[PDB]
Amino acid sequence: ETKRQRYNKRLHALKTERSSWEGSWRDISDHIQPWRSRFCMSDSNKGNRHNKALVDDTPFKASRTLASGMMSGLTSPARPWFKLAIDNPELMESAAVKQWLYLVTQRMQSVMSKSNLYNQLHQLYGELGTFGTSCILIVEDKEDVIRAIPMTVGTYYLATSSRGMVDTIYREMRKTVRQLVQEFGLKNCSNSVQTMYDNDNLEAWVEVVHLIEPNKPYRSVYYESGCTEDKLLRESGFDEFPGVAPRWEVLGDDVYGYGPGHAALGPSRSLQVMQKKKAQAVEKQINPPMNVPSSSKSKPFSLLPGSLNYYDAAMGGQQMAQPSQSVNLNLNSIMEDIVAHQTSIKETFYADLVVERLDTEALDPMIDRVFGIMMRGGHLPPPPEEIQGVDLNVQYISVMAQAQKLVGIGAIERITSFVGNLAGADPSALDKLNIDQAIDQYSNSVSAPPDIIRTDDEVAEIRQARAQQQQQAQAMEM
Repeated sequence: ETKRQRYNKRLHALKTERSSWEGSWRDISDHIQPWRSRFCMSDSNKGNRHNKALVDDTPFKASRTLASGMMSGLTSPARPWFKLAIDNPELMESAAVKQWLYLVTQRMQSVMSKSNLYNQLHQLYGELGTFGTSCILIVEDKEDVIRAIPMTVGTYYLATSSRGMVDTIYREMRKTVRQLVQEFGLKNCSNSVQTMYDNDNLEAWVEVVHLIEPNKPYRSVYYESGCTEDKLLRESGFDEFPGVAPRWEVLGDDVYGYGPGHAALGPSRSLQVMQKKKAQAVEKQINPPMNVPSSSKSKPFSLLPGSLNYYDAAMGGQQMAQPSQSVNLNLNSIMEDIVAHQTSIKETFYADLVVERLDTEALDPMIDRVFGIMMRGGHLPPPPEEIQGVDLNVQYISVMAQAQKLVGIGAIERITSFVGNLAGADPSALDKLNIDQAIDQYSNSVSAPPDIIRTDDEVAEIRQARAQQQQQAQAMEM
């Protein structure tokens, strides 16, 4: 058996496993976000996607608001959203290590700034809030160090490792011949793609399956499903898992997780039906059917505004048109339930205002993936020899491992005030200050550049010079 047969078998297994979620995903797309999921393959780039079941788009606005709020809260494009750490404090106490950490912080942040990673973080958050499971890929690039590969729900398949993390990724992408020759090279393509290229059929589509699995620890494989030739497209290897696969909530030992879209699917459908019914009722109200009586001699253009009709006064019948049906409807009752359902849908998506979960799967391997790439491209200056290839740890200033730094400041401020307050009653109270050390504690907390804080040698030298400067003149005064 060749590798291609193994890949196809695993793809089929993943497909028959994922078959059970597609109905719910399609319902979510139809009734919450009908521009996201694209299970249909040939639909690629066929832009019709008419709003099919969403008369009232309140769930759509709610999901979008949730995505924007999560972006702003956690990884807002206002620059600071993370700080980098290493798992030994004594090395951190060295000025060189601190300066290198700040340098790698600046380089990381600038590089991710130049990249389009924030766009795909936006898309990831939106689709994760909507469908409950989303993923993006990060790969090296020339015009930019880190590039972000986006995929929408339905076009990719997932599997989880024994650790519970997502480790296997399959996806189907439709690419044109020109893209194939651009990214793989002509000589790696099959006979069909080659002969289409020589015929200058650049824009013709072709199915290609892209797959990431653990073994480099992770191997990448591309191949053309349509061209049954056993030759591969491209195989490579990854050191850290490139996939960013956050799941709102997982029941357990599952590969996809239900999200707020699942909870709001039902109420969305109920609200759509209620809106349709109310619209029908109002149409009945404002354009009722007309029962024009006989003996009115009503020519077709007799009910036109401004027209004057002349009727016999002898016939005492009701010479005046009347509505066809008696409707004494009240909109207050139905509108109450409509507003209640709207509010429930908004509160389902936190529109009035798991979040920490994105730290460990939506940010932890994203930073780890971008970590080695820039290092592979030497985008970071070499680290001090106190550390050797250490897989560095991340602190998320937005919400993670951040408050105690501020809390430590509060403890320091009260302690410094304590020594400060009795400084006005006893100078000897300042003896217990450890000033030379008090700067280090506050520094590590406020997240300031380490070049602000002078090293131990620098302080000693100036103090040594100061004492020598004072002693020399005082000795002559002696």
